[PDB]
Order: sequence, then structure tokens, then C-alpha cells
Amino acid sequence: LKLDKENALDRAEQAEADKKAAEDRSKQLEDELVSLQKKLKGTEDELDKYSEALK
Amino acid sequence: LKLDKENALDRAEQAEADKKAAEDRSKQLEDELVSLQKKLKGTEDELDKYSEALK
Repeated sequence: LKLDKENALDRAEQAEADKKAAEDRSKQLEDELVSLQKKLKGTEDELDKYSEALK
Repeated sequence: LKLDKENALDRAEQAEADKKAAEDRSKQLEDELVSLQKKLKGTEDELDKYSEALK
């Protein structure tokens, strides 16, 4: 207990460092997902440009 | 005190829970970078199908 505030604070720093790494990945992956979505839509809208040009 | 460890632990435990959540977000986003990349390529493959059908 007595040193657990410290062990848990350091654990929290590490757990936060890891939730942060996971969260930073979430943000980076969020940026990539969005980039892929913009590119997907680039290609989906393009899919329609060709589909429409095709019909 | 037990309360200092409990609070630091709540920070650590919640940070671990947040790591789970952050990891869930980042692993889901990675799965969705795959779904977006896959769907991007779904659309890219289809762009060629329409582009080719178009040409």
C-alpha cells in the first residue's frame, strides 16, 4: 500500500504511456484511415467517374 | 495509504483499461486501415474494371 501509490503512479505512467502509444496509434491510424478513406473515395468517386463514363 | 494506492491504481488500472480501449481503437483502426485499404483497393480494382470496361 504505502509504496503502491508510487508503484501505481509509475504503473499509471507506463499504462498511460501504453494507452498513449495505443492512442497515438489510434490517432495515426485514424489519420491513415481517413487518408485511405479520402483515397477510397478518391477511387470510389473515380469508380463512378468511370462507371458513369461507362454507362 | 490504501487510498493513495487505490487512486494511483485507479489511474493505472484505468490507464490499462484505457490501453485496452486505446488498443481496441488502434487495433480496430488497423483492421479498418486494412478494410479501408482493402476497400480502397476494392475500388481501385473496380476502377480498373470500369476504366477497362470504359476504354
